[PDB]
Amino acid sequence: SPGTSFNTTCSSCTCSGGLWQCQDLPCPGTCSVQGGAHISTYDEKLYDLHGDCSYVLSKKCADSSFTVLAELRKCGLTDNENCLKAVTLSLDGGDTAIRVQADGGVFLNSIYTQLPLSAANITLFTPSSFFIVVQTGLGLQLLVQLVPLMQVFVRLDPAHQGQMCGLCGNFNQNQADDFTALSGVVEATGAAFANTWKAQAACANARNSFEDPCSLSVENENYARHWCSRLTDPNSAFSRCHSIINPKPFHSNCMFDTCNCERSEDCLCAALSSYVHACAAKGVQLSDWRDGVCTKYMQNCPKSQRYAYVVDACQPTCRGLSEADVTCSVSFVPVDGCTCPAGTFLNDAGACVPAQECPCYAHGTVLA
Amino acid sequence: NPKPFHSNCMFDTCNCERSEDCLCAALSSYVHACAAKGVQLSDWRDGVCTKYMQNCPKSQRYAYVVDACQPTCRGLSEADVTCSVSFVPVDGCTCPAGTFLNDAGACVPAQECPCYAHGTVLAPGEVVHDEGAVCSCTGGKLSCLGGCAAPMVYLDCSNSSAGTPGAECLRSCHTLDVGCFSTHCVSGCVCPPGLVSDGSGGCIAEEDCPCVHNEATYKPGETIRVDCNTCTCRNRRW
Amino acid sequence: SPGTSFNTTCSSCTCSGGLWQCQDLPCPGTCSVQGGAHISTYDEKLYDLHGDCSYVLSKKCADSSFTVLAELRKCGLTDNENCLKAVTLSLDGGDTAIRVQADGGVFLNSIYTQLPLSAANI
Amino acid sequence: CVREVCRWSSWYNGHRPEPGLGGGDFETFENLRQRGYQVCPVLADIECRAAQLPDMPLEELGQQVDCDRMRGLMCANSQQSPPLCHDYELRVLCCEYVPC
Amino acid sequence: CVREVCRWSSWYNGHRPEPGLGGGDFETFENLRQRGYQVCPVLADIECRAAQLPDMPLEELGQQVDCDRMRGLMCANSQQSPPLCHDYELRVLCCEYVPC
Ligand SMILES: *[C@@H]1O[C@H](CO)[C@@H](O)[C@H](O)[C@H]1NC(C)=O
Ligand SMILES: *[C@@H]1O[C@H](CO)[C@@H](O)[C@H](O)[C@H]1NC(C)=O
Ligand SMILES: *[C@@H]1O[C@H](CO)[C@@H](O)[C@H](O)[C@H]1NC(C)=O
Ligand SMILES: *[C@@H]1O[C@H](CO)[C@@H](O)[C@H](O)[C@H]1NC(C)=O
Ligand SMILES: [Ca+2]
Ligand SMILES: [Ca+2]
Ligand SMILES: [Ca+2]
Repeated sequence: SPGTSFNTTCSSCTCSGGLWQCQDLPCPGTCSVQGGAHISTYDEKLYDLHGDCSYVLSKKCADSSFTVLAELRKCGLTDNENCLKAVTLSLDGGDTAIRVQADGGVFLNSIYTQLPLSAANITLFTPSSFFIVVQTGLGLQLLVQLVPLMQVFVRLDPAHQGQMCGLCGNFNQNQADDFTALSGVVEATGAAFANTWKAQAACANARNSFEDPCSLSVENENYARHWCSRLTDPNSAFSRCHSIINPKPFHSNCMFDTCNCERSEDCLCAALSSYVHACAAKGVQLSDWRDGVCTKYMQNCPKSQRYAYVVDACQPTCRGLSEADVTCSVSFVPVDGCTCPAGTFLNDAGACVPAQECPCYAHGTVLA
Repeated sequence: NPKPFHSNCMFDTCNCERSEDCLCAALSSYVHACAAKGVQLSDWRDGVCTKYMQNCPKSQRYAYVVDACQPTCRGLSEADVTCSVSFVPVDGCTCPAGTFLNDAGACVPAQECPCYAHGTVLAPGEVVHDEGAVCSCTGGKLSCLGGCAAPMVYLDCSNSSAGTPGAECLRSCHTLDVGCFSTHCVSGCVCPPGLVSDGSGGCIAEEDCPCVHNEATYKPGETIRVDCNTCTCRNRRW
Repeated sequence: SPGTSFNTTCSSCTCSGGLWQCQDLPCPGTCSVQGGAHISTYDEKLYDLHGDCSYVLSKKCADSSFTVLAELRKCGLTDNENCLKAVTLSLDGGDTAIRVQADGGVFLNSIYTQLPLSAANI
Repeated sequence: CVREVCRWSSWYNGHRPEPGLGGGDFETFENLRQRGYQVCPVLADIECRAAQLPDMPLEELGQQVDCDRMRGLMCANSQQSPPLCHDYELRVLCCEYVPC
Repeated sequence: CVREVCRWSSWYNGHRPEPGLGGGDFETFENLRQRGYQVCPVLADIECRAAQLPDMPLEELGQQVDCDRMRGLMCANSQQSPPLCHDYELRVLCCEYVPC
C-alpha cells in the first residue's frame, strides 16, 4: 500500500508517486573466486579462469596500499583442472604479506602465525573451522574458505568505488569496463584478460576452455546432474534465494566442477556452499540444505565442536568473556561451519567446556 | 668490578627459596654483563648449575656462546628478517651447528629438511616441474633452472641473499608494470639493466615492448580496430 | 709502544703524546633488572628495589613513543623476596603491547603469539 | 577368560613415487598382500607419514593424500602443484584375543 | 617368558589448598600412603594437573609448582603472586611383570 517502504541489502524503495522511489544504501563490494576457476568480480561479471600462476586478484591501482594475490594451481591431468592454493595479501607496498594457504596455515611475513592475531589494525581469526577472516583497516576484508576446498571472498568499503584494478575489476558499477587492462582497452574474454595480470612473467598463459568435462563420463553426468539440480528446484531449500539471485551461473559452476573435479563431492559441496554464502551475503539465511548431501562435512568436525548453519559473530572464548576481545568487533557475512555450541566456551587448550569449567584471567593469570 | 655482582649473589642465594636458581641467575647475570662489555666467558659451570645443561629439550644441546641467529631450515630456504639483529651473545640451549630445526621443532641435519617454495613443502633430493622450470630440493636449498649468448647474461642466486627477484621476476614486456612477486629466487639468463626481454630470449628497450590484445601480440607501429574506434600501440599502451 | 692503539667496546685510545688520546665510539646504553630486585640503570647506578607493583622501567618521557614496563611481585614469606613476573613493552602511546611473561609466553595485544613474529618493524 | 592384546606394526614403504603426471605413491592393502607384507584382516587405526620427512605431519605438508583404515595410502602426482608426490609410508594396528 | 605390563593409576586429589601465606597443596607420597591411597613404591612417570582445570598443562598455569616422580607435588602460597595456589592432583604409572 502506498506509504510503505522496503529496504534491500543494497537499496531502499518506497511505494509512492505510483512508482517505487528508490535510494541506495552504501554497499560494500564483493569479489570472489569459487571452484578455483570461477571469478565473480565487483561488477558481478562472472567469468571462468583456468590459469596456473599467481594473479593479482585485486589492487587499488592508484597506489600500492593493498594488493590481494591469489595463486591458482593446476590440479589434474586436464589443463582446466584448477584449485586455488593461497591468498597472499601484500600490504604497505609489500612491506607486509599475510599468506593464507589451502591447509589453513597462515603465514605472517613468511612466518607461521596461529590464529587469532591482532596487530597493525589487522585482525586474523576463524569464525568457524571452515573460514578464516583477515580484516584490515585499509578498507578490504578477506574471508577465505578452506572446507571443502579453497575459495576466496573479498569485501570492499564502497569508498574505493571506481578506483581498483586487478582481476576483480575496477568496482565502478559497469560490467562492460571490467576487462579494462593497463593498456586502456577492454579485453575480450576471461583468459585473455587474466593473462595480463600474472604475477610472474614466466607463467604460462591461460587458455580458453570450450570442452565441457560433463561430456566425458556418463556416471559423472548422472551424479552431477542429480545433485547440482538441487539448486534450481523450486521446492528446495535454495528456492528462497531464487527470487533474489539467479541460480543459473551457480548451477553451471556446480555442473562444471563436479564433472571436472576428481573429488566430485568436494567440488559439489563447494558449489552449494558458494551459492549459500552468496545468498546469505545478499541477506537470506538458507538453512538445512545438506539433506542427504555433504554430510561428511557435518561429521568430520573437531571433537567437542559441532556444526552450525548461522555463525554470525566471533567465537565464544573463555579469554574473551574474561577480558573482552578485539576479535569480536568485526562485521562479516554470516558463514556456516564448526564452532562450539552456545553456552560453551573453548579454553586456551581449545577443548569445549561450559563457563563453569573455564577460568577468569587477571593479568594473564589463570584464576580458576 | 665484580663486587656488586657478589653482593647480588649473596643476597639472592641467602634469600631465594630455590637458592640454586637465584645463584645461577646471578652468575649468569655477571657472565652476560661481561659479554656485553666484550669478554667471552666460557666453561664456567664446572660442577655448578649443570641441571640447566641436562634439562634441554630433546634434539637440542646447551651452548655457551649463541652469538647470533638461530639456524632455521625455513631461513636457509627463503631468508629471514628475524635473523639480521645484533644482540650481545647470550647462552642457552640451541640446535648444534650444521643442523636445523624443521617446522615440527625437532632438530635434523640439512639433508633431512625440505626446501620451501611459495611456502609449499618439497622433500629433499626431489626434482619437480614448476612454471616451465625444473627445480630440485638439494640438502635444504632449492635450486632451479629453465653462460648465455644474446645480451641477456646469467644470474645465480647462490651469492645473493635469499629472496632477491631472480630470473622469474625478469623485467618483461608485461611484468615491467605489475611488478613481480616471488619468495624463491631462480637462476637464469636475464637482460642487462636498461632493457627487458621479449619473452623469447631477446633484449628490447622498455619503450618498444609489444602490446598484447586478445591473445594477440602487436609490434609498436601496429593499429587495431575496437568497436567503432581505432587504437595504436605505443609505449606498451593503446 | 708509541703508535699503538687499543679500542674498548665503548672507546678507543691511542698511545701518543706520552698519554692516552681517547675518543668515544658510540655505545648503546644498557639498563637491566636482575634477581627480581636489583636494577642497573643506564648510568650504571646499581640499586635494589623490593617492590610489589608494575613499575615504568623506562620511557622516553618527552612523549609516549615506548614504555617498557616491569611488574615485580613478592615471592615469599618476607617482603624482600621478589621476582620479576612480566615485561610489558607498551608502544605507540599504548596502542601496541608486547607482554613477555615469566614462563616464556609472549602476548601481542593480550593475544598469545608464538615466536618468532615480525610485524610493525617489531 | 579372553582379553584383547593389540599392538602397532612397523613401517611399510613398498614403493618409490615416480616423477611425471600419472606417477605417485599407491600403498594399498591388496598390494601389501601381493608383495608379501603381512596384512591383518582386522584393524583399529593406521598411521601414514612421509618417509623422508619423519617429523612434520600430513596436514602440515598440505599435499593431496588420502589415507584410510580400509584401503591404505594414495598420493597422485597430477593433483598437486608441482605435479609430484613425496615418498610416503604407513603402519597398521593389529589386535588379537588371548586367553587370560 | 615374562612380559612387562604397565598401567596408569587414577586421580589422587588428597588435599584442598588453604588460603593464606603458608597454606598450599602438598600431595606427597608418604602422606598419600598415610591417607590410605595405594602408592606403588616403583614407578616410571607421574603426571600433575590442576584439579579444577583439567585441560591446560601445569606450565601454562605459570605457578611455582614442583612435581618430582620420586617425591610428589608441592605448591606453596608465598611463591605465587597472587599469594594463593590452585587445586592440584596427580597420577602414578605402576608397572609390573606377568608371565608369558
Ligand atoms: C527497513 O524496513 C523495515 C520495514 O519498514 C523497517 O522495520 C526497518 O527499520 C528498515 N531498515 C532501516 C530503516 O534501516
Ligand atoms: C593502525 O594504523 C596506523 C596507521 O598506519 C598506525 O599508526 C597504528 O599503529 C595502527 N594500529 C592501531 C592500533 O592504530
Ligand atoms: C681496534 O684496534 C685494532 C688494533 O689496532 C685494529 O686492528 C682494529 O681495526 C681496531 N678497530 C676498529 C678500528 O674498529
Ligand atoms: C615500520 O614503521 C613505519 C613508520 O611508522 C611504518 O610506516 C611501517 O608500516 C612499519 N612497518 C614496516 C614493515 O615498515
Ligand atoms: Ca567495473
Ligand atoms: Ca612408498
Ligand atoms: Ca590437592
